[PDB]
Amino acid sequence: PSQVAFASGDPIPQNVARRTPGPSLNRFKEMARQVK
Amino acid sequence: MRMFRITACVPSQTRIRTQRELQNTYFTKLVPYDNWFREQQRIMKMGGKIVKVELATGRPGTNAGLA
Amino acid sequence: SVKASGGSSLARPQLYQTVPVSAISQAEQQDRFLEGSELNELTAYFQSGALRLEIAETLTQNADLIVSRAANRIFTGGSPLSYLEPIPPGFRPINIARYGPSNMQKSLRDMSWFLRYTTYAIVAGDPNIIVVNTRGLKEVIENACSIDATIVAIQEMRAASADYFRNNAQAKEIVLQYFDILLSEFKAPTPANKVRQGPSNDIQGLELPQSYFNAAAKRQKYAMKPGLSALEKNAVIKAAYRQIFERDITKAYSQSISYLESQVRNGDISMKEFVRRLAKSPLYRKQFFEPFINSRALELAFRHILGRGPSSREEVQKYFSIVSSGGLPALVDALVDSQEYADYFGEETVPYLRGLGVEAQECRNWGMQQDLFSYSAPFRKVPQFITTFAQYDRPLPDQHVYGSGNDPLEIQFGAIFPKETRNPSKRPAPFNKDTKRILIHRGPAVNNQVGNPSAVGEFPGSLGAKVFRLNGGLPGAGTSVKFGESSTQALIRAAYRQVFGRDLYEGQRLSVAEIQLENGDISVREFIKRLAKSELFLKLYWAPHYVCKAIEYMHRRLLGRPTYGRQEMNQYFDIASKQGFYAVVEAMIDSKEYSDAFGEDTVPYERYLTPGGLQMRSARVGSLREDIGQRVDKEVTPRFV
Amino acid sequence: SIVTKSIVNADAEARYLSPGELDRIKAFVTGGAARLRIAETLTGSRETIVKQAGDRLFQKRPDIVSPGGNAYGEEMTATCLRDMDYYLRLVTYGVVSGDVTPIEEIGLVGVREMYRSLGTPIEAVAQSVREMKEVASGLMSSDDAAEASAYFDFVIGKMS
Amino acid sequence: SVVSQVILQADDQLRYPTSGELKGIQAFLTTGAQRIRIAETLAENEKKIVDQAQKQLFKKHPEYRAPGGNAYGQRQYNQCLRDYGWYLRLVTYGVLAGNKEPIETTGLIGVKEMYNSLNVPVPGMVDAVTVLKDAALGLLSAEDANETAPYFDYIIQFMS
Amino acid sequence: MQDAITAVINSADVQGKYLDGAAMDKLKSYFASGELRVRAASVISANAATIVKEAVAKSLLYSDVTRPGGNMYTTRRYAACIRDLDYYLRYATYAMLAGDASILDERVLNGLKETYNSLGVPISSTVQAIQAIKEVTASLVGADAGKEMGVYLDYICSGLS
Amino acid sequence: MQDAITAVINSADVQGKYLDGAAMDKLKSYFASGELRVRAASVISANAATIVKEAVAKSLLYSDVTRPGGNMYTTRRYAACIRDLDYYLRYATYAMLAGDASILDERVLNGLKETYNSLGVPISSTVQAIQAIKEVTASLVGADAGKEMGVYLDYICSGLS
Amino acid sequence: MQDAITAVINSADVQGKYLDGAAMDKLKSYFASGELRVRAASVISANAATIVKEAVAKSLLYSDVTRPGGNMYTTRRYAACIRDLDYYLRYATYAMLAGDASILDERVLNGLKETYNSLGVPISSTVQAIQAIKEVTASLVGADAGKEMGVYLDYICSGLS
Ligand SMILES: *[C@@H](C)[C@H]1/C(=C/c2[nH]c(/C=C3N=C(/C=C4\NC(=O)C(CC)=C4C)C(C)=C\3CCC(=O)O)c(CCC(=O)O)c2C)NC(=O)[C@@H]1C
Ligand SMILES: *[C@@H](C)[C@H]1/C(=C/c2[nH]c(/C=C3N=C(/C=C4\NC(=O)C(CC)=C4C)C(C)=C\3CCC(=O)O)c(CCC(=O)O)c2C)NC(=O)[C@@H]1C
Ligand SMILES: *[C@H](C)[C@H]1/C(=C/c2[nH]c(/C=C3N=C(/C=C4\NC(=O)C(CC)=C4C)C(C)=C\3CCC(=O)O)c(CCC(=O)O)c2C)NC(=O)[C@@H]1C
Ligand SMILES: *[C@H](C)[C@H]1/C(=C/c2[nH]c(/C=C3N=C(/C=C4\NC(=O)C(CC)=C4C)C(C)=C\3CCC(=O)O)c(CCC(=O)O)c2C)NC(=O)[C@@H]1C
Ligand SMILES: *[C@H](C)[C@H]1/C(=C/c2[nH]c(/C=C3N=C(/C=C4\NC(=O)C(CC)=C4C)C(C)=C\3CCC(=O)O)c(CCC(=O)O)c2C)NC(=O)[C@@H]1C
Ligand SMILES: *[C@H](C)[C@H]1/C(=C/c2[nH]c(/C=C3N=C(/C=C4\NC(=O)C(CC)=C4C)C(C)=C\3CCC(=O)O)c(CCC(=O)O)c2C)NC(=O)[C@@H]1C
Ligand SMILES: *[C@H](C)[C@H]1/C(=C/c2[nH]c(/C=C3N=C(/C=C4\NC(=O)C(CC)=C4C)C(C)=C\3CCC(=O)O)c(CCC(=O)O)c2C)NC(=O)[C@@H]1C
Ligand SMILES: *[C@H](C)[C@H]1/C(=C/c2[nH]c(/C=C3N=C(/C=C4\NC(=O)C(CC)=C4C)C(C)=C\3CCC(=O)O)c(CCC(=O)O)c2C)NC(=O)[C@@H]1C
Ligand SMILES: *[C@H](C)[C@H]1/C(=C/c2[nH]c(/C=C3N=C(/C=C4\NC(=O)C(CC)=C4C)C(C)=C\3CCC(=O)O)c(CCC(=O)O)c2C)NC(=O)[C@@H]1C
Ligand SMILES: *[C@H](C)[C@H]1/C(=C/c2[nH]c(/C=C3N=C(/C=C4\NC(=O)C(CC)=C4C)C(C)=C\3CCC(=O)O)c(CCC(=O)O)c2C)NC(=O)[C@@H]1C
Repeated sequence: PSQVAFASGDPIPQNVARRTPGPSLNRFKEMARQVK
Repeated sequence: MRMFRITACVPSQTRIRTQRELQNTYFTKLVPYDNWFREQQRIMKMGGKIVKVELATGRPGTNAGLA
Repeated sequence: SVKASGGSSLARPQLYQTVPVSAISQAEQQDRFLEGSELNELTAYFQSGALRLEIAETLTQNADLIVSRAANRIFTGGSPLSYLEPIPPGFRPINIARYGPSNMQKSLRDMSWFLRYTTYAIVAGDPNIIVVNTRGLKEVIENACSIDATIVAIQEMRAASADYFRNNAQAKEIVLQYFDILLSEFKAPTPANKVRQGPSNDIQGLELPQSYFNAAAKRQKYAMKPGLSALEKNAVIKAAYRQIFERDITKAYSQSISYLESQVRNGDISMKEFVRRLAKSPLYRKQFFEPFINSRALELAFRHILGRGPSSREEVQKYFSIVSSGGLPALVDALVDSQEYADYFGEETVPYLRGLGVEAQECRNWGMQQDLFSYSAPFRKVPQFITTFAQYDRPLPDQHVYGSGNDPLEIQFGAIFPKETRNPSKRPAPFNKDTKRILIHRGPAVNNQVGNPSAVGEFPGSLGAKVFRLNGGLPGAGTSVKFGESSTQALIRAAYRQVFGRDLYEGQRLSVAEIQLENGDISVREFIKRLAKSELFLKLYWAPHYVCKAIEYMHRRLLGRPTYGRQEMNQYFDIASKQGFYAVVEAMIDSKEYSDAFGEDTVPYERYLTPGGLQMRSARVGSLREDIGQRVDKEVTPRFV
Repeated sequence: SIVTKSIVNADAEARYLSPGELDRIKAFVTGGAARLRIAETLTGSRETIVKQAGDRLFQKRPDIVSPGGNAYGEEMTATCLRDMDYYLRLVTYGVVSGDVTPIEEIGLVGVREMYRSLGTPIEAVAQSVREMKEVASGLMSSDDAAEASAYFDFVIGKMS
Repeated sequence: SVVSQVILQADDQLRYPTSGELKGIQAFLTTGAQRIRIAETLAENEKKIVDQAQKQLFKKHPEYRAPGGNAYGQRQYNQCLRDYGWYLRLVTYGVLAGNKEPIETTGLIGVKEMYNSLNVPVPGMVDAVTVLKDAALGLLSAEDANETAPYFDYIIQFMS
Repeated sequence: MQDAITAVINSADVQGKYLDGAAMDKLKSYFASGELRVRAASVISANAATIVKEAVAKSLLYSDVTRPGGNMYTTRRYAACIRDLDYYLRYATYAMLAGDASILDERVLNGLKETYNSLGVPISSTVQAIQAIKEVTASLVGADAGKEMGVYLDYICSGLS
Repeated sequence: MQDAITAVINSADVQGKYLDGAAMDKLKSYFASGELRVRAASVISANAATIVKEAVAKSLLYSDVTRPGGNMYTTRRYAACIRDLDYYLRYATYAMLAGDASILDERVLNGLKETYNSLGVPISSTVQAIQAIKEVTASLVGADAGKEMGVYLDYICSGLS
Repeated sequence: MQDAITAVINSADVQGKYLDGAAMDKLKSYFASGELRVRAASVISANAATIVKEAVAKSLLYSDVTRPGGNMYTTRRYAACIRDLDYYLRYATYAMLAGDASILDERVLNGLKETYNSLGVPISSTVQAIQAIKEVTASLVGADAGKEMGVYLDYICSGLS
C-alpha cells in the first residue's frame, strides 16, 4: 500500500551538472592551453 | 423570423497550405433571413456552389409580422 | 524602441508526447475524470515500465559499442572512435581524413543522439519525440551528410541494439519498432510548413514548421454530424458550451437552451448557426455582454467565436464600430459570418482556441492572447487589446517605470495601489533606465525644478499646498500663556499628517521625539526622520506592500513628489536589498533634494503630482473650471436690446 | 466501449491510435475473458438478485410500497422490479463492454426527467441499485465483485 | 492576371476599384507585346532549354540517375524532362498573365505534397528550376530576361 | 473570377500545351481593349448611384411593383431592391473590366434565381430594371463600351430568367 | 459509431434480453481476433504514407487521370487526392479496429459522394485507388488482416459508388 | 502539462546525457507506484460527488458562508462552489497520475487568485474546504494514497494563500 508514494515518498535527488565554458571560448581555451 | 433552407458545397481553398483536418463541405441548413445575404455572398466568394434554397420559415410578400 | 507591452507570461509548448501526458490531457481537455480507457492505458504503460527501463539501461550501458559498430560500418580509412563527443545502392563508406574533423564530430554526435532519443522514446512509450525531431532531418543534412551512409548507420545501430534482446518478443519487438520508426522518419522528406494567411490586409501571414505542430498538444476537435451516436452528440454539445461560455454551465448550473440543442443535433441548424444563436442568447448576453463595456465584450467575443484575440488596431476599430451600431447581435453576426470563421470551423466544427502549438502565432497580440485564453479572462474588465494596440502607436504613458500598479492614488492619506490579481488592470510599458517622468508642480508652473532648478524650495503660495515651518522660536529656548506653544504643536501635528497622511490615534505619537524637538535638541528634519523610521510607519506603509510600492509611497510622502524614473527607484530599491527599511528612509531624507526643497525647519509637503492625480482632483464636475477643455463664448447682450 | 472511446478520441485528433492506445486495447481484449465471466455470473442469477434486492428495498423504504407511493400495489411493484431487472441488464452490458457507454446510452441519459415524469423518487431507485449491488457482490467473488461494483456505482452515482 | 487581382481586392471590400488599381491595370495591359513575345520565344525553344537544364542538373546530382535514384530508369528520366517542360510552360503562363497566379494554382500549391509522395526530392526540384532559369534566360534579350526572371525566382522561393 | 487572359491560359493548360498564335490573337485583342474597359469602369464607378436612381425611375417607379401589393412596396423592400441593383451594376462592371462572364456565373448567378423564386421577387420586373440599367450606363459611357457592358448585363438577365 | 461488441449489446437490447450464448460467443470471437486487429493497425500506422504512395503508383500515375484534363492534374489536385486517400486508409483502420463499419457511414460517407459530384472528382478512379490501397495493405499486413481490412475499404468504395 | 517522465527526460537531455542512475531510480519509483496511483484515481472518480458532499458538510455548511451575506449564500453561488471543489479534486487526481504539479500550475493556479480576488471568494474558507476534501479522500482511498493526493491538494491550498 505504501508503494503508492511518489510525490509523498522520499524525494530522489537528480543530478544536474554545473555548466562549463562552451565552444564559444575555444580561442581562449587555446590561449589557456598556451598560457602555462 | 423568416428562414431560408439552403443546400451548398463550399470546398476549402486553403486546406493544402494550412494542413487543417478535412471537414464535410456539403451541407443543408437553416439561415435566418437577416443573415442570408451575407451568407450567400460569403459562400459564393469562397468558390462555393449553392445547390438549392427554399423559404423554410415565413411567407412570401409579408409586410407586417416578420419576427 | 517599442512603446507598449502586451505582457509576457511563461509559455510551455509540449516538446514531445508521453503516455501519461496523452491520457491525462485526453481526460482534462474534456473536463472530466480519467475513465476506464485512460486509466487502462496508464495501467498498461506502468506495467510495461519495468521492461522499458530495462531496455533503456542496457542501451545506455552499451551505447558506446552500438555507436562504434555504426561508425565502423559507415566510415573507412581510419578510426572514427578517435574522438567521440537493407543497404542502399548508393551507399559508399566515407573517408575520415577527407570528410573532415568537424563533420566527423557531427556524425558521431548524431549517431549517439539518435540512440539517446531512441531510449527516451522507449521510456516515454511514444515515438513522438523521434518523429518530431527526425522528420525533415534528411533535408537539413543532405548537403553535408550522406543519406545512404546515415541509413546504414541507423540499420547497424538497430541490429546491434536488438542483438541484446534474445529474451523474447517483448524487448526485441519494442526496440525494433522504435528503430524502424526512426529509420522511416529519417528517410522522410520535409513536410510543408502550415501557412496561416492573413484574413485581411491589416493582419500578417505566417507559417509554422510541421514539426512544431507535431510536438505541441493536439487540440481536440468536435464536429456535429447527423450519424453520430447520442453520446457523441452530447460530447459535442458540451464542447460547444465549454467554448462559447468558457465552462460547462449545464453541468455546473443546469443552464441550457434545449430547443437550440435539439435543432443542432437534428441537423436543422449547423454548428455555425448553433454558435450564432447561442452567442446571441440571453444566457450569453447576461454572462459576457452585460457585465462588460463594449470594448471588453468584443475581445471576449473574439475568444469565444474565433478562438483568438484581436490581431490589430484596425480589427478592434472595425468591430467596436459594429457593436456600437448594432450591439451584440451585430457583433456575433459579423464574427460568425466572417470568412475567417468559415475558413477554420466551417459549418460543423465547434470553434476551438487556436493559440500556441495549433498554428503560427503573432508577436503583436502575444501577451494579450495569453491573458485572453486564461479562464480568468472574464474578470479583466479593462480592455487589453484596444489599450495595448493604441499604446503601440503612441509614446510612453504617464506611468510608474515598473507599471501602472506601482502608482498609488494621490489622496490625502492611505497607500492605495491597484492589486495585480484583483480586477486585473496591468499596463506594462518599457521604460529604460534613463526616462524621466513629467510631473506637474503644485504652484507656479515656471517654478517646476525641471525648467528652473534653482526654484527648488520656492514656496508655491496660493497655487500650492500649505507649508509648515518652525519659523517662530521654540518655547523655553517660566510664565504661562507663552504663545509659542500653539505654533510648535500645529507643526508637530502637521508633520504627523505629512508622514502618515493623517493624525494618529491616542498613544501612537512618538512623544520622546516631540519633546526632544520642542526642546531644540533636534531639527524638524530629524523629527520627521524619527517618524518615518518609526515601527508604526513600518507596519502601516512599508511592511504590507511590494517593496517598490513601499518605496514609491515613501518618496511621495518624504520628497513630496513621485519618483522620476529608474535612477531614483533603482538606488532606493538597491538600498532596500542591501540594508533595509531604515537605510531607505535615511537615503530619502539625507538626499540633496530634500535639503534643497526642505531645510532643517520645514515640514515636507506635496510638491508635485502625476497627471493622473491632478486629473482626479480637478476633472470632477464641482472642481472643473469653465475655461478648461472647451470653447468659452463671450456673452453680449443682443444688439436689438 | 473502450475501443469506441479510444477511436473517437483518435478521430478528435485526426491521428492513428498511438502505441499506448494500442496497448490499452490489447489489455482490454485480454481482459475480455474475465469480464465475460463476470457478466455470465451476473446474468445466470438475475432473478434471485432482483427478488432479494427488491425485498430489501421495500424493507428499507416502506413508503414506496404504501398508499400514496409510486410502487403501491402489486402491478406497480411488478413494474418496479421490472426496472430493477432492466438496470441489472444494463450493468451486464457495461461489464461486457468494459465501459459505461451502453449504460449511459440506454438507461441513464435523461433518467432523472424520465422518473420525474413518472413521480418515482430517484433516490429510491439509487437505493434499489445499491441493494442489487450488495446481493451481486454476495453472489460472486470479491475480485469480480469490485469490477461489477464499478458499474453498479456508476449507475448509483448517476441517480443520487 | 492583375485585372483579376484588382477585381478580387475590390469585391472583398464591396467597392469599385480605385484609381491606382485601374492605373496598374492600364500599365499591365500596355506591356502585353513584350509579354507575348517572351512567351513565344520561350515556347519554340523548349527542347534546347530543357536539354541544357537537365544536363546541368544531372551533372549537379548524378545520384538521381544513379541506381536507387528517383530518375534512374528511362521512364523516370522522361518524366523528369516532362516536368522541366511543364514548368517552363507554367513560366510562360505567368509571364503572359502578368502575375504568379497561373503558376501557383497549377504547379506550386501542394507541389511538396506531390513530390514527397513520388520521392522526388524538393531540393532536387529547386536546383532543377534554377538550372532551367539559367538556360531559359540565356535564350532571351537582356530586358526580356530581366522581365521574366522574377517568375523563376518565385517558383524557386515557393519550392523551398 | 476567371479573366479572358486567364481563360485563354486555362484552355491552353487544360490542353497541356503552349499558347498558339490562334489563341494568342485573343490575348492581343484583349490587351488592345484595355483603355476602353478601364475608362468605362471609371465612368460607371463615378456615377453608380445616379445610374441606379435613373434606371429605377425609368423601369420601376410609379408601377404596381411599388404600390401596395408589389414586392417593392414597403421601405425595407424598396431598399433591398436598390441594394440588389447596386450589386448587379458593380458585378457587371467587374465582368466588363475582366472581359469574362465567369464572375457573374460565380458571384451572381449562384443560388440567386432560386432565392428569388423562394421570396417571390418578380423575375420579369428585375430583368426590366437591369435593362434600364443597361440603357442608362450605355447613355452615360458610349456605344461601344455600352454594348460590351450590355453583354454582361444580359448575361445576368438570362441567368435570372 | 459502434464496435462489434456494442453491436451485439444493441442487438440484445432491442429485444430486452440478457446476453445469451449466441451473443457471448460473438463477444468471444471479437476478443479472440482483437490482437490481430491491434497488430494490423500498428503495421498500417507504421507504413501509412508508403501504403498510399504504392497504391497511387500502380493505380493513378501514368494515366489520363494525371494528364492535363484529368482530375489529378495540377499539384493542388494531386495533393488533395492523396490527402483523401490518407483519410480513407486511416478511417478503414479505425473500422478495422472497431470491427464495424458504422464509423465509415457516419464520418466518411456523409456528403462525400455529393461533394465529389459537385467537384467532379472521378468516382471510378477513386474506387480504383482505394482498391490499390487494399492490395498494398493486404500485402503488408498478411492475408487475414488484409481481407478483414479490405472488407472496410470495399465498404467505403461501395458507399462512394 | 508535463508528467514525471518528461521532467526526467528533459533534465537528462538539457545536459546531453543518457538516462543515468538517479533518473532511472526516479522513473522506476514512478512506474512502481503507478498501479496504486491509478487505483486511487479510480476510487476517487467513483466517489467524487460523495467526497465533495462530505467535505462541504464538514467545512462550509451551517456557517456564515452559507447564510445571507455569505459568499456561498445563493443557489448559484453554492453550485459554483461545489463545482470548484470538483475542479480541485479532479486536477489533484491529474497531478497524482502525472506525478508532477505542472498541470496545477498551468491549468489551475494560472489566475486562480485573479478569479477569486476579483469575485471576492473567501480564500480561507476555500482552503478549509480543500483540507476537508483531502481528509475525506484519505479516509476513502487509504492513508498512504491519502498522502499522495494530499501533497497536491496542499499545493493548491498553498497556491491560494
Ligand atoms: C424541506 C424544505 C426539505 C429539506 C431541506 C433541507 N435543506 C437543507 C440544507 C440547505 N438548504 C439550503 C438551501 C438554500 N440556501 C440558499 O441560500 C437558498 C436560496 C435562498 C437555498 C434554497 C442550503 C444552502 C443548505 C445547507 C445548510 C446550510 O445552511 O449551511 C437541509 C439539511 C441537509 C443535511 O443533511 O444537512 C435540509 C433538511 N429537506 C427535506 O427532506 C425537505 C424536502
Ligand atoms: C467554495 C469552493 C468557495 C466558493 C466558490 C465560488 N467560486 C465561484 C466562481 C468561480 N470559480 C471559478 C474558478 C475556476 N474555474 C475554472 O475553470 C478553474 C480552473 C480549473 C477554476 C479554479 C470561476 C472561473 C468562477 C466564475 C465563473 C465560472 O462559473 O466558472 C463562485 C461564484 C461567485 C459569484 O459571486 O458569482 C463561488 C461561490 N465560494 C465560497 O464562499 C467557498 C469558500
Ligand atoms: C413523443 C410523444 C414521441 C417521441 C418523440 C421523440 N422525438 C425525438 C427527437 C426529436 N424531436 C424533435 C422535435 C423538435 N425539436 C425542436 O427543437 C422542436 C421545435 C420547438 C421540435 C418539435 C427533434 C428535432 C428531434 C431530433 C433531435 C433531438 O433528439 O432533439 C426522439 C428521439 C429520437 C432518437 O432517435 O433519438 C423521440 C423519442 N417518440 C415516440 O415514440 C413518441 C410517440
Ligand atoms: C468626444 C466628446 C471626445 C472624443 C472622443 C473620441 N473617442 C475616440 C475613440 C474611442 N472611444 C471609445 C469609447 C468607448 N469604449 C467603450 O467600450 C465605451 C463604453 C460604452 C466607450 C464610450 C473607444 C473604444 C474608442 C476607440 C475606437 C477605435 O478603435 O478607433 C476617438 C478617436 C480616437 C482615435 O485615435 O481614433 C475620439 C476622438 N475626443 C475628443 O477630443 C472629445 C473630448
Ligand atoms: C464609517 C462610516 C465606515 C467605515 C470606514 C472605514 N474607513 C477605513 C479606512 C480608510 N478610510 C480612508 C479614507 C479617506 N482617506 C482620504 O484621504 C479621505 C479624504 C480626506 C478619506 C475619506 C482611507 C484612505 C482608509 C485606509 C487608510 C487608513 O485607514 O488610514 C476603515 C478601516 C479599513 C481597514 O481595515 O484598513 C474603515 C472601517 N467602515 C464602515 O463599516 C463604515 C460604513
Ligand atoms: C504653449 C505653446 C501652449 C501652452 C502651454 C502650457 N503648459 C502649461 C503647463 C505645463 N507644461 C508642462 C510641460 C512639460 N514639463 C516637462 O518637464 C516637459 C518635458 C521636457 C514638458 C513638455 C508641464 C509639466 C506643465 C504643468 C506645470 C509644470 O510646469 O510643472 C501651462 C499652464 C497650464 C495651467 O493651467 O496652469 C500652459 C499654458 N498652453 C497653450 O495654450 C499653448 C498652445
Ligand atoms: C413629402 C413629405 C416629401 C416628398 C415625397 C415624395 N416621394 C416621392 C416618391 C416616392 N415616395 C416613396 C415612398 C414610399 N412608398 C411606400 O410604399 C412607402 C412605405 C409605406 C413609402 C415611405 C416611393 C416608394 C416613391 C417612388 C414612387 C412610387 O411610390 O411609385 C416623390 C416623387 C419622386 C420623384 O422625384 O419622382 C416625392 C415628391 N418630396 C419632398 O420634397 C417632401 C419632403
Ligand atoms: C429589385 C430590382 C427587385 C427586388 C428585389 C428584392 N430582393 C430582395 C431580397 C434579396 N435579394 C437577394 C439577392 C442577392 N444576394 C446576393 O448575394 C446577390 C448577388 C450579388 C443578389 C442579387 C437576396 C439574397 C435577398 C434575401 C436576403 C436579404 O434580402 O437580405 C427583396 C426583399 C424580399 C423580402 O421579402 O424582404 C427585394 C424587394 N424586388 C422587386 O420587386 C424588384 C423587381
Ligand atoms: C525533373 C526536373 C525532376 C524529376 C521528376 C520526376 N517527376 C516524376 C513524376 C511526376 N511528376 C509529376 C508532376 C506534375 N504534375 C502536375 O500537375 C504538375 C504541375 C503542372 C507537375 C510538375 C507527376 C504528377 C508525376 C507522376 C505522374 C505520372 O506518373 O505520370 C518522376 C517519376 C516518378 C516515378 O516514376 O515514380 C520524376 C523522375 N526527377 C528528378 O530527379 C528531377 C529533380
Ligand atoms: C483521389 C483518389 C481522387 C481525387 C480527389 C480529390 N478530392 C478533392 C476535393 C475534396 N475531397 C474532399 C474529401 C472529403 N470530404 C469529406 O467529408 C471526407 C470524409 C472523411 C473526405 C475524404 C473534400 C472535402 C474536398 C474539397 C476540398 C477541401 O479540402 O475542402 C479534389 C480537388 C477538387 C478540386 O476541384 O480542387 C480532388 C482532386 N481526384 C481524383 O481524380 C482521384 C480519383
